[PDB]
Amino acid sequence: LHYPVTRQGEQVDHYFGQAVADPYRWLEDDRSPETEAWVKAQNAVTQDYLAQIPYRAAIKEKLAASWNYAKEGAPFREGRYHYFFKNDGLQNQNVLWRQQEGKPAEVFLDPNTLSPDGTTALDQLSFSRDGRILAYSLSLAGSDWREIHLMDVESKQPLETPLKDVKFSGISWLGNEGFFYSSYDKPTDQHKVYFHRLGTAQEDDRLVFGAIPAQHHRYVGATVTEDDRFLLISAANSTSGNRLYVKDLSQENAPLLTVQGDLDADVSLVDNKGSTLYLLTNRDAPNRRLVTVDAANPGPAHWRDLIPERQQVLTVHSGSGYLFAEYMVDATARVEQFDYEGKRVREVALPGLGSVSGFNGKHDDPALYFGFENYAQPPTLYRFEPKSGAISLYRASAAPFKPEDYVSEQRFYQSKDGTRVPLIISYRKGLKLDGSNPTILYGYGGFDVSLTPSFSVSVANWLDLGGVYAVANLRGGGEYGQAWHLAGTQQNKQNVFDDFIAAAEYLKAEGYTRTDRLAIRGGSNGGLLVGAVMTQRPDLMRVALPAVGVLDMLRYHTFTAGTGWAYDYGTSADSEAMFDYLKGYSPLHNVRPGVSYPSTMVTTADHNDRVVPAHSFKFAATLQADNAGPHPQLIRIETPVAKLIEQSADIYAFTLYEMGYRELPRQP
Amino acid sequence: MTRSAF
Amino acid sequence: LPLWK
Repeated sequence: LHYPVTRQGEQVDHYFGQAVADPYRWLEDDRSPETEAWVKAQNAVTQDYLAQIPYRAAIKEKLAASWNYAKEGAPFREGRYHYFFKNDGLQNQNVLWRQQEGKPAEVFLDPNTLSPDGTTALDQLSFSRDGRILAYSLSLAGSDWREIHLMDVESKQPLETPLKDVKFSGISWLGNEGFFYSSYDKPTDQHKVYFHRLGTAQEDDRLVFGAIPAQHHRYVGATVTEDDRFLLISAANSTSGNRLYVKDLSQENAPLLTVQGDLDADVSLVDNKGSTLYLLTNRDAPNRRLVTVDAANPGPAHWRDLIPERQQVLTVHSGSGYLFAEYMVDATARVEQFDYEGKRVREVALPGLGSVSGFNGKHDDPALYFGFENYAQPPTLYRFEPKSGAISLYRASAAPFKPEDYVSEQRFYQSKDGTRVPLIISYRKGLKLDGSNPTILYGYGGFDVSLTPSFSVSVANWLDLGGVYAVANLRGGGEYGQAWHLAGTQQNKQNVFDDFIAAAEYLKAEGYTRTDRLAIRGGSNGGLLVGAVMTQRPDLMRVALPAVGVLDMLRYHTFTAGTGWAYDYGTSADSEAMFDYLKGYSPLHNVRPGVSYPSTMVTTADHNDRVVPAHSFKFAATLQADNAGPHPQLIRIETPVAKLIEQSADIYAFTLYEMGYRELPRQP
Repeated sequence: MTRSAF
Repeated sequence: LPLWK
């Protein structure tokens, strides 16, 4: 294996009187002739190395064959039909089907064919209270503009001419009379709420909110409660904070009452019961709380906590006369069922530890549906009986992976300083803890980002090859509260790396794998994680896979988009202490001559605004110049799902090959 | 206020 | 406050 020559320049930088050489400074220009030629030469060496891997084509074949599969959503009743979305696996847009009990299912609305070349997309969908009329918004191209169409659902023909010039709008019906929507014009950065009455022309739509000076806002929204009693109007100027107003529709010409008159917090309607409003908000509660207040005097001073804020971020769903609080605890789903009076009915017995969605329904739905998935289980739909709490399988995934063939377990290990850290491990059933299993340990560790379980075909293929997939919930993440995040920032960043090293040691100590059967992986802040751990403990793993990483911690902030990461990392310009700390772990600056590094495959696109290739380019150049051991230090520069399949195949093939496998660990 | 606005 | 997020 002969690496392309990478010339070293003479650039030398200085920080607080300290000199730091940057011989690959020229690689920071990803569009210069010399860099683009380097990229081409590196890719040639990498492709040549990968070409010798015997089973690379077989891995790619299985990935491609299992990548696409049919999907179906939960059914919902509107009028005399149950509607549900489906996707055959290749369709660009989901297709809406419907079925009347006692009859066969039929296609109801196929967005793909709304325009030859399928450039017309289905956005909002909203049926009248009786389900006889459907109002839905469509978008053309990558346009923010919308048209609201009105269809008679039985004949499937247009009821009226579509509403035009709609933008950033919801569609909320008031019974079967008409619906509220938002628009900037009549019917200029002044968003307004309008009411369209069925049987009338758009030009006659009543202006509801937003015209007088005190109501001028860039974004407004309107929602009518399911019982048609209240109109809630939200108004905002940006993504942070919104005012909220309520109007009692059961009263003749009721004025708007102020639920929240400032933009200091987010607050939104969950539902009402009688004159009681149920609101989800982050006002004085960053993790959110569910509150109630009487609609006749709805100001924040009167809000009463129904579900007080907790350490975990709250998501609320309502259905069948119950409220459901969803949280991710130790990074996995927990759902609690409450009645509208605040009594906790039960903790819902979810199918296992994973991620969920759903529990959304109408007041009178006899059952609710929820989706569940994790590293070893494809998205599956379950039916939930609200009264009994009974759960049953509604639709198994069409993905070519049977959940019963896999195992997912959560363990907790201790980091160097005693901190207990969560670790989710997945594999094919029948695995033995004899320390021989090829394992990929994945982590991120930063920016309050939580690593929660999610199914991916690529990971599932790894498990079928006989691999173990482990994900550590390191400090710096969002799995707990602010202290957990902060414990992995600025001058505490080392904790993240120590947490990851401890996960690798735990996997070995527990018999899942061993040093020559272990690979570590991560992207972006996760790439930094890999770069840092492989430079501090190059002997801990056999393979290192840093993707799109931030690897030059001394100059990351001077690059495009780097300024936004300053809160988590700090910059070499902050102070001598911050500079010394950053230089202490910066991967680029900690690669050393004579050291034997693990087999490495650095990955990145040839051009990137978020995380510039410069990081990966300079890091790969330095590994190639400094590594003295037998392992290859390669870089794969990306120049559709086709590319994703090729990327995953190269990584798994490279990983197994570097571990010495002549054949797959297990025949999939 | 969001978690982000620490 | 404290271990809160």
